[PDB]
Amino acid sequence: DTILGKVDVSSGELTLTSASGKLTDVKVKGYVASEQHTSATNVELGLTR
Amino acid sequence: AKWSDSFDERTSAAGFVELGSNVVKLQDNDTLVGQIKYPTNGDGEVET
Repeated sequence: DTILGKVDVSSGELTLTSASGKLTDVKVKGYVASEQHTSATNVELGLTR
Repeated sequence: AKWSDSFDERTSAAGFVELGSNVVKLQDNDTLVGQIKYPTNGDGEVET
């Protein structure tokens, strides 16, 4: 057993472990919030004959 | 909290930093969290 404990700021994006850890690597599943309209998907049409 | 690179700021020695209102208390679901700015050098506020 080994407990993992972290804290991160959602604004500044600083992840940081704070409770324990004797490990080597961590894989995460974060994203980037579409609240501030930075990027999105465009659906511009197409046609051929 | 006494780090190795600490300063007491009550006596002029490397001692315990009294957490003045930046105390880490029990948050929700029974955990502590908090960043604290302790003075390292005596009269040089380098603030590790």
